[PDB]
Amino acid sequence: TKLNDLCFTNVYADSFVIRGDEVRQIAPGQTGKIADYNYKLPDDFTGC
Amino acid sequence: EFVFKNIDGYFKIYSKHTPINLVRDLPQGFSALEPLVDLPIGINITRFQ
Amino acid sequence: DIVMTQSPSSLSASVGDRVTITCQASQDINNYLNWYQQKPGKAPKLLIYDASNLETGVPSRFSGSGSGTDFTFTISSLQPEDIATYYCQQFDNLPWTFGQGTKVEI
Amino acid sequence: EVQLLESGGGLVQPGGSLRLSCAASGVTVTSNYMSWVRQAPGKGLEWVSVIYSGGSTYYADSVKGRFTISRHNSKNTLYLQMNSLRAEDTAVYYCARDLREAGGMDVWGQGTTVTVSSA
Amino acid sequence: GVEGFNCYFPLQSYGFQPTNGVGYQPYRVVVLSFELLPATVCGPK
Repeated sequence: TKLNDLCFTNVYADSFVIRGDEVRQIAPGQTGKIADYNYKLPDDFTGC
Repeated sequence: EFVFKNIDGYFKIYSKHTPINLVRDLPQGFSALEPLVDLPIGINITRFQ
Repeated sequence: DIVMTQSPSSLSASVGDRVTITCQASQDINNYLNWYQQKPGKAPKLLIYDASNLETGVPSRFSGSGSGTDFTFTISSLQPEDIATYYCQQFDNLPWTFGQGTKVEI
Repeated sequence: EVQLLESGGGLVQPGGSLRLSCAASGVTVTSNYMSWVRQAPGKGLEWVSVIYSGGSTYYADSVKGRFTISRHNSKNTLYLQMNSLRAEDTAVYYCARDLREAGGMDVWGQGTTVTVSSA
Repeated sequence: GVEGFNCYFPLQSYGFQPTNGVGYQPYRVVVLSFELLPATVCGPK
């Protein structure tokens, strides 16, 4: 909600292609395989 | 004219481009150095080549 | 989640009859189903992986096929060694739940 | 050279602590996939837990907080201490060197059963 | 350089085939991950 009026320092644009069912696997607590080898996602992932 | 310096974290370079009719070392007069680039680098730089 | 509702669980037939195993899945399995031979009381032994390639050692009397919703396992030469429980497994959608397997006993 | 031996198992009571362990040689548990799986009597196989490369722990639904996993490269061993057990936990457990998706559980050992009977 | 026991093919392929269902379609993802160091990004509104 506050994205429209919030200040950000710098961005990293990271682009890739995954499977359709792997999109819902991107969630804190959900299981998956991307988080370890293709893209590192911390549980405090500051991004969108 | 180039100014190489870091101010308030931001690496600021002020430059000035002009044609001249040079006669000696440096002329007697006045000319300012308007800003061109202010890159927010924010690191400590001590040496250059 | 992908769950398979395999109708047959324990079928009994005479010696020499064909063995046809069908394993239906809720969602589409993309060339990603396996067929094992587990034997009465013994540990499972994998025979067919990736739905199309044969492993060195598997007898020629076993065949597996399928790419999508439908998956088939075929045994033409019935032997007493084939009395076992054949399982269908989907290593496709996390979590990779195992199958129940149909038990053939002759 | 390479070998995965099993240790532990018994007749622990529900809610009673026990220690299962898989000792590996020839691989590295910390920086490679390895897994533990159960097989219930009269039922098919059931996935339990995995250890990945990079300090990422993933468990099943029923063993999310009941098992405790810890790995060591000194002897290449994986340990799971299980406390607050349930009666249904009686089943044959295996430690496996799962290698992603190229045919699941291609290599098998012996496997040890765990009975959680009150007797 | 040979396949067999303890020696499998190093690479694996994503299962994108025509028979795949709706949930197995390729989704392309672009992620803007924000880090702090020099803050040249603000909000339009």
